[PDB]
Amino acid sequence: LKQIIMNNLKEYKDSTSPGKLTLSRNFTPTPVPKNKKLYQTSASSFLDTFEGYFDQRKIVRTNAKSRHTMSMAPDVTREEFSLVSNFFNENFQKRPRQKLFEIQKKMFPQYWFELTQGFSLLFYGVGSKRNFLEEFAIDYLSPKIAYSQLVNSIPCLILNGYNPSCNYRDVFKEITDLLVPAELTRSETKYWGNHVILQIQKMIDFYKNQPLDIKLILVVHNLDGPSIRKNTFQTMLSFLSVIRQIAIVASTDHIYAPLLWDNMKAQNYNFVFHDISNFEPSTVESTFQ
Amino acid sequence: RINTIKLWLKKDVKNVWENLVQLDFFTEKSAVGLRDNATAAFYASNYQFQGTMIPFDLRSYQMQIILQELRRIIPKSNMYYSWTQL
Amino acid sequence: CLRKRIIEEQITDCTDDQFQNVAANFIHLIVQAFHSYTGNDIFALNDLIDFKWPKYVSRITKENIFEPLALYKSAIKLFLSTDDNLSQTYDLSIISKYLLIASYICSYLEPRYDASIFSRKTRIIQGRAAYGRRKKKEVNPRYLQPSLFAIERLLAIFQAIFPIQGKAESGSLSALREESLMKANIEVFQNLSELHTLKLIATTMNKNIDYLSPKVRWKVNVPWEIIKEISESVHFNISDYFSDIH
Amino acid sequence: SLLVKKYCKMTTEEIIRLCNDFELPREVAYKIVDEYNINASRLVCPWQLVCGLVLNCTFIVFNERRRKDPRIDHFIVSKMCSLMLTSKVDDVIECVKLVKELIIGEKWFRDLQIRYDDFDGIRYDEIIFRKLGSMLQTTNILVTDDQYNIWKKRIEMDLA
Amino acid sequence: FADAQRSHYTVYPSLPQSNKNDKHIPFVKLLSGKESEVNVEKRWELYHQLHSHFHDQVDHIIDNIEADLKAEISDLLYSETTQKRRCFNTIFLLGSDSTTKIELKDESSRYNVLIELTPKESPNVRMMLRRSMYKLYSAADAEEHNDVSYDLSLVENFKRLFGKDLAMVFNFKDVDSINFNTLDNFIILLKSAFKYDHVKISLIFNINTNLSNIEKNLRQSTIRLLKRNYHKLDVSSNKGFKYGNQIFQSFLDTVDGKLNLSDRFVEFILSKMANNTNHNLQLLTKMLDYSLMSYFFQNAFSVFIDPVNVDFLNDDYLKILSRCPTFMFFVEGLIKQHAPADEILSLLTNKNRGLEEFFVEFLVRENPINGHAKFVARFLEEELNITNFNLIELYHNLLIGKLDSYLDRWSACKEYKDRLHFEPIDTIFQELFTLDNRSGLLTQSIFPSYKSNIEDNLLSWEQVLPSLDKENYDTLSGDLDKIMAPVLGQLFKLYREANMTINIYDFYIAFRETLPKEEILNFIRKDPSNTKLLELAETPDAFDKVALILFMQAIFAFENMGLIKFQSTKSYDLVEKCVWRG
Repeated sequence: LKQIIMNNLKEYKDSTSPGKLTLSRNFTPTPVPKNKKLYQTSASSFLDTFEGYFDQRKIVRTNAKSRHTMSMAPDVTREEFSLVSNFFNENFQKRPRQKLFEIQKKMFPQYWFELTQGFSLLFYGVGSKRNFLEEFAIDYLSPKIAYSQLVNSIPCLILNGYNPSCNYRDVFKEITDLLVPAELTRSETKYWGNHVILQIQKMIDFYKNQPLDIKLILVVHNLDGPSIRKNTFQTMLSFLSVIRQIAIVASTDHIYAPLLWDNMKAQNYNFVFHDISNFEPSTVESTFQ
Repeated sequence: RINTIKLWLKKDVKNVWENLVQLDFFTEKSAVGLRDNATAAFYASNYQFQGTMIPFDLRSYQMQIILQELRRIIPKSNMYYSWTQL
Repeated sequence: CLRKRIIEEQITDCTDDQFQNVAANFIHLIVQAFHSYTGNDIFALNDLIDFKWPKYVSRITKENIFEPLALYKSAIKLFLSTDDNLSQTYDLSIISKYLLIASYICSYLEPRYDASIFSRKTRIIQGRAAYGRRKKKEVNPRYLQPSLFAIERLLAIFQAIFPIQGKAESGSLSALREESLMKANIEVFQNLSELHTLKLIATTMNKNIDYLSPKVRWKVNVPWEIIKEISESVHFNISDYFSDIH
Repeated sequence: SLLVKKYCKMTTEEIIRLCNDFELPREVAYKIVDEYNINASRLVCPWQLVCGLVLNCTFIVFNERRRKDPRIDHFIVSKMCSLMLTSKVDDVIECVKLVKELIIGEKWFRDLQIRYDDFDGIRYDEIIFRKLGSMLQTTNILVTDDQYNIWKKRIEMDLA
Repeated sequence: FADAQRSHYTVYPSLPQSNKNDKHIPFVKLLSGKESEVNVEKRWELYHQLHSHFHDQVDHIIDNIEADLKAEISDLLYSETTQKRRCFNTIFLLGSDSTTKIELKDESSRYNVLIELTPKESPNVRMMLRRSMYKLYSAADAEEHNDVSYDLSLVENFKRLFGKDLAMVFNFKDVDSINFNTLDNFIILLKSAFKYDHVKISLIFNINTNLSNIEKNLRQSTIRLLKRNYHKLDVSSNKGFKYGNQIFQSFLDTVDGKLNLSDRFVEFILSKMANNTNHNLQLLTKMLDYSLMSYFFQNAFSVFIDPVNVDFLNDDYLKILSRCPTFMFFVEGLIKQHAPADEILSLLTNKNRGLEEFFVEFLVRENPINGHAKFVARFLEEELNITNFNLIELYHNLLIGKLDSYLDRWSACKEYKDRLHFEPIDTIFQELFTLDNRSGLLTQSIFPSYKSNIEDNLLSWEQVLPSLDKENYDTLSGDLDKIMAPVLGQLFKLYREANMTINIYDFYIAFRETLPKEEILNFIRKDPSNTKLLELAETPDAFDKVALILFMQAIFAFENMGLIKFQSTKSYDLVEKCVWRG
């Protein structure tokens, strides 16, 4: 209606008289508040902008230094601290959390459909992100894919990255135990060349023309955990996810996590940035720090 | 103060700066030249230097001879003699 | 090349004596020009001769051999400028070009002497700005080893200096929700991560490097010329920020 | 204009009048007055804050009629551009967005938001699926069935 | 052990008996069940067929450009005749994403083995020297059937060991991320084997930034000889649009005459095309696949592009397609054009036969815009003979109507720009067969504003909070959620409004003054579960201590999110901020 509708707007623009537009039909006008008393006449300028940063970042006086400490307040054993924290986490927002969790369910078909084409999956946002994937994977993916492939359910392992002892050689050992790939000759391990990387480079070519199906899924939690965020492990997973037979569902929590990866890694690792925020307490994660 | 004089650009000084440093007139601030034994020479090639990684022209250097030494050493009849005293 | 030019010119007036004489005087010119450059070395002179001989031979002629001073005047250009390396300088994206521009500023400018020139908002609530640099500096920190900084500084300054995009129309709703200013997307993160492997942004040199840490300081490894070449090519101007202090 | 003027003064009934020219309720006017008398100490021009407050009250309470008639947007903006005697309006746009930034996190503002269900002009139950990453999100390029049912009558009588 | 205490451990999944359901595919019955499972099967099969069909050209083109670059590199790497015989051929891949593999021609009377070095295996000189020697020996030994140490003597002793001369090719994989003094030492060492008159070698730098960027980072001693004989290549996945245009045109042809694109989508893709030059086609194909996935997930009319299913044109589909606004425009235009109303009653829903007849009549159309783009590309390639030109840009200009203004950039087709100007006007039923990101999902799942979207929720916490009012009593927090904001939002607000440095005790009390006392105590009363908590709450300062509890756990959580760099070790009594909103 491009040519006519503009004429309609132009003609109808000049018609209505500004005076007689009654915004509300049945309103009673605002009177004068009686008392003057109730109207008692009791930091920086910018809060969220680079000028806000500038304003908040300036100099302060030393004698204006309130040298106060938490010992100027009760300090009691951590047992009841955790008790009350868990009480609040189990009784303060339980009903809304359950309802929003149920609302966040109908996207499982979308998740599975995307996984079908071989796209590695993302999960960022606020709150614990463990009580979502552990029930997503087991209760949706393996049975549905097992039935669609036509047999046994597709097996899976879990990778707790937040572990300060999370290494990669044991992970590759488990990969060898489960998938059972072929070993390497002596003419390719070039002068102490790392075994796992070359083995995976052989495996990707071995699977380059195998039936386009699924055989296993590996899950990760807190990908940016202390001993898991290291370049070796990250490179291993980034070269890993070219497999069609397997794909990864990933959880993330850090604000600057997105700078940890390289453009090549993103090209080979192909997350799809789904946002899922829940405002959860992460009680069980409060065990390492 | 006044056959003419020509100054040489940064590109021209680039080539000759290494000729200076390779003739044992300058050094690096926290330098250590030649390790005595095998283990030290081995660790030398394993761990690299800030001077190695930072660019050419901003690594801290050091001097061998001092102004007054050069002043009493050089032939004082040079046109640059008037410019050998701080 | 001798025989090449002797028949490219097609002049039947020559002899080995005169060939040797012309080569001898050309070498006399070479040494008289570049002795100050090197002095008493042979290897570099031979390399330079191999590089620049053909251009001189391409200019010699009958009149130039009869009177070699004009021949030297016609080939004086290589003597005056070696220029022995190799319009454009890059085939990169725009944010890669424009963000490296910011970093040079964020390590050669004082953190406090920038709020005067790097602000464009109109004040609303009460507050005073600073007086800037009351005292001129006489060292021109171009000559100095650069400083350290956190990345949020780069974010802020890049947001400030970013070219204009998100064209508006001043309509009833055009600018009501456009928010015409680049924000912290993912592409800048990725192209910045690329730069470290490009070794143009330098961090504290570390085996077992960790891009993610509260305590990491950052820096750059580029001279003034690297940054200058970008400015006029992209039609950006920052020389005025540095040309006034010293 | 009304914003270039510096260090102006105001009273209860002046801004009550300015808010009552729209016929808005009294609770909103009282809330604006409380905001003013609490945070009118570090000001430069109270016209900006009061104008922003009343405009963002109108947009939140009048979402229904604005939705059913996209003409209102221009009429309201013209009325509040003529009442403050200005021809330029980007300053009014700032007077809206800055107050939105400032007043973004107060519980009474929360109560107003849940009451009049604007949440940026779109419903909660739709925006959650709009932003969560689904394709079932109901972008209403199509039209509702009752619209067609009531439109049929217009051409039912086309013979005349 | 508890479940998640360990790391990299495994758990086996169990299975139910079976479901005997052919509906074991993600696609779902749209229209509140007014779809048919047979139609779902049709959509599934058609999507897979078309996806594989397009992937056929995906593989063809990815192999084609790879073969093109292999042929070019081999052409420019061999037969480059030197005359001094004391210099090696150096090649420069200006900006190549350095992970492709190159071939090696035999050229009998010469044995050839490639050399590849990575930063990991290049800490010092001798190590990578041994790598190269081991490679050369183990490659040239088995090919013809005693041991010699790994050194530069072996290469010059190759003749009197194997009988054949050798030519080497070197490929520094990641040229930029290696130690430059080690590189200089290595090159100086290798220039010491040009005194045997029986060997040739060649070096290739797979550069990523530029030549002038690093040619002065390394000492000019090495650079002098490197100016002798070089080669330069412009390297990228999107070279001259020679294949991006092909991908766009093949995608147009595979689904030609069924779908079109708006100006917004085309401009969005044009903008994101130049944000990463090295990888440009992979991402556009990725997001196009995502777009088709979403389209075939959400469009119930996917089954009406194959003519076979025209027989299943149902009444519900007729109803929903009748609501098309451009169809409404057509109806009203005809109403105004003709006072009599016989054809509209003949064709309109009042008799659905005419409606479906019209549906097929305007479905068989060609959507001439796509064909116009196709033969406009044909015109360009046949008369202007241009390959350095996007087709997506021309699509955008045609959609805008500025196609004449954009071809004016070239100005060689001016004598025919008028006839080639496709008057861009909307088509009927444009809303169900087209694609554009008015939904606001592509930027939400491909290029999100990460911390912007994070902080939006952190600050609002109503875009996700269930806004419910009736079921309060059953929930323990029924009387509390309505009146209290959650910890995180209030902490974020105070944290942002605070200054650069923030104390702990005064800041905690400032936060604490935003809490209710009797109401939170009532919330605690509601739960008789924790007797320890009952005894804790029986005292007044219990409110202060629970506020401290939540404060502590919340700030602990914030710490690992990157918001704070906990300052003043040995004191732990004040902090600093690093993350800003917006």
